[PDB]
Amino acid sequence: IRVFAIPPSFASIFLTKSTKLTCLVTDLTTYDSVTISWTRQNGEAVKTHTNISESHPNATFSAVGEASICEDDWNSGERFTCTVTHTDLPSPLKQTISRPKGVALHRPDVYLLPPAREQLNLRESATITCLVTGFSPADVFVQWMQRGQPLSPEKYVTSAPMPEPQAPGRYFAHSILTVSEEEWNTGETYTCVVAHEALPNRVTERTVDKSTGKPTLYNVSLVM
Amino acid sequence: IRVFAIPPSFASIFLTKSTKLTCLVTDLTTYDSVTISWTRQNGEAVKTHTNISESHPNATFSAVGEASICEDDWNSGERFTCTVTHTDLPSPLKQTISRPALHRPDVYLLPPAREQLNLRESATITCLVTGFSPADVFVQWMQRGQPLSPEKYVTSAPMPEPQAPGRYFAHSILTVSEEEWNTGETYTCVVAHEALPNRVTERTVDKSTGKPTLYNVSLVM
Amino acid sequence: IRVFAIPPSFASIFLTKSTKLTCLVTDLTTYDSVTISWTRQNGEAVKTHTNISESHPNATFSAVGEASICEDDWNSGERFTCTVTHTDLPSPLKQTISRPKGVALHRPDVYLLPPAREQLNLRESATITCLVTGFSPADVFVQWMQRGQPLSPEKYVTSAPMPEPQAPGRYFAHSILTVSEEEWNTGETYTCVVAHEALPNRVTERTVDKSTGKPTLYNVSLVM
Amino acid sequence: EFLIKKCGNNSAHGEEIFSEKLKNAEKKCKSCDLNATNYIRGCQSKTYDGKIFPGKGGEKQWICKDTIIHGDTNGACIPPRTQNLCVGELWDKSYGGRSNIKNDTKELLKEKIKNAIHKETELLYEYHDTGTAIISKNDKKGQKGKNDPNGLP
Repeated sequence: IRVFAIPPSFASIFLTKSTKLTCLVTDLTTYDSVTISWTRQNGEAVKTHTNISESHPNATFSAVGEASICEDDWNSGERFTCTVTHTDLPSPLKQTISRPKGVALHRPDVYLLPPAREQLNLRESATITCLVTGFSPADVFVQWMQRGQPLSPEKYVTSAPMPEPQAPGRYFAHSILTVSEEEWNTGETYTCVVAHEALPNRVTERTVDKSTGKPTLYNVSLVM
Repeated sequence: IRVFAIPPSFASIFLTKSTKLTCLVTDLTTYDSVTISWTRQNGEAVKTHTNISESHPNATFSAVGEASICEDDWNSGERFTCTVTHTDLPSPLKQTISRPALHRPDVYLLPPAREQLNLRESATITCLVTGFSPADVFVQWMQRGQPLSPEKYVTSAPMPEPQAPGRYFAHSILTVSEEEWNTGETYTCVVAHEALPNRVTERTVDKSTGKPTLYNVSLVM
Repeated sequence: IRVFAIPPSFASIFLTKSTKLTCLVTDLTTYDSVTISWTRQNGEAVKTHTNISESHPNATFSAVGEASICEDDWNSGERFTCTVTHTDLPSPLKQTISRPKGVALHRPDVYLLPPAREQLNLRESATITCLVTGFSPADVFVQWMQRGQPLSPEKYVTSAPMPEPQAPGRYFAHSILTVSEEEWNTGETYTCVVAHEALPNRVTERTVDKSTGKPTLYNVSLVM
Repeated sequence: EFLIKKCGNNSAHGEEIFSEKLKNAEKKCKSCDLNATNYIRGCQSKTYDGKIFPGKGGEKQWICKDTIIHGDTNGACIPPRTQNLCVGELWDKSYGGRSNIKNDTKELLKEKIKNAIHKETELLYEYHDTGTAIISKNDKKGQKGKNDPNGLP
């Protein structure tokens, strides 16, 4: 009953460079020999997708179909279509999907905020906030770089791109990272990297350390 | 006869996201009805070549052969062969190309020497890359987020590092006037290489980077 | 049948205090007793070569050819000829070589950049760069000197000359010397010497240590 | 501890040590020829006894036994050579320094230890070849007069 053709996500494209069209057919009674295929706008052949998931534990049929294309195929505007056929179907149902082109583009702006001073007084743990704002469209990707080597996604948590009220169609998002207080005292650049399609090179990053916002305390001058 | 296929450079694919195969049959006498056909490892022919060059004024006939297939198969290391059929040859000529040991490059920035800012004539800034494998790294410059024309900076060629056999190194220099360097003017340098996790890295340096930033000391006579 | 007539290099004639001109025949028929005569452009022969090598791996006898003359005649641009007579060749092979007169001369300038301060945070290694620029023609020579003692010829690497972006006729070249980190805290003065034709004395000297950019007038220190 | 080792197990539990007396009368009734070792960061050249020529200076002194921050080992002073130990990449000299050995099994750990052995012996060999070490420094004639009958420093 439930059929979907999920368009690829920019985060997946950046992380894999393996743009995939995923057709999912679930919420249907478990059957055998169900035909799943993919076509382009005018009905081209696709890869013989396989590794279809078996029946759900609640006696529900699951059908998975993967179309392996590359980025130019997607951005060309060809509205793909997943085709599903089975005996109980009065007709093989075709579900179309394409990228909704024609949206405004605005370069994002990013900032890093050091942890609060009172936070670094109980000196147990510190929080680093990577703020991104003023970007269109949505669905940007973020992550963190630790002294040249990455971190598992468990440590940091990213927010969702809610709309910005004052701006007409811009958004903003947060990234929160938690570290121990001691390692905050020994450098640890703790770079935050973001990727969005409006950038000149699609990648940007920022840095902040322990001695970043501390201002000068001495203006000593010597006159002979 | 000269039939040669040029594999697409990492810089080209990074810049365009449109990797292409190009094999040329050049340095021949002029003829007509010469065919170029790109094929995969198993012989899967692909789209042919258009915008074919005519009989060149230098008495050369270059049947340029182009194909446009994206990165997945090239990253798979598949073999690609373009066949040339020519009037002189009785048997079409075929040559194969393929993608053939990874270390993260490291980047440093060198500000202009103090003696450079004594003639008050010019200045040079260095973006240096070292300790990477394999070769064919890409680099360019960004000023306050705005790109600069390519001819304003020069990039060297990869060279084998003395100690580490596999590791290489390369230099890039940018020339700029000293007065604007005395008033900020970040001049970020950005580098792209396969071994990088996100494939892109960048750094920056301006006039005030080595200052203590904790105290200010001034002298006046 | 192919003869290569390699002109002498600036560095070789500089270090040997003498010039040597060599043309050698290869890819001929495998046979010894090849008559090679090094004559001048006006037809004045000199002493022939010696120590003819054995056959190449491709079954071709390798015959050496060399001569040594005074550098003053080489400065005159005389197209010195080498004539090769062999059984396979029907007529002797003759090639003329001379210096490429008609090139502008400009004085190179040399600068010396210490390792990046950030690189001195791993306590692993450091690199000092001796840079030469603004000169014509090419073929400059670079050497490294420490406290007056020569270094091994592999601890440093020099790049190749390439045209300047702005000045069409001028060039530049880089040299890098690697060293460990801890002794840089003493400095050893790690001098760089440059030899170029256009220099008034053909030798130029530069030096640097860790305590080079210090104010050298006041000693301000901070302690907790 | 010396007295306990000599005698008196379990606070005079027994005199069975005399039985072990008989024991001291009991026992008297009579694959790499490859150059793939690669190379490791963290060590450049031993300098605990001064820098190699042309370099001069850089001595390392022994550490006093009676100290609190170090010297908790109640033994003798710390040799300078042990200070310049070249622990290898098992530990990293980062901004404050920290071990990079947290998620490894036994096999790779032993491989890293073997690589450390390799680097240590190569460095010691080349250090003693030039005769800069005090024990390897002969008088000012060839610096090799007191050479062993094995072709070694």
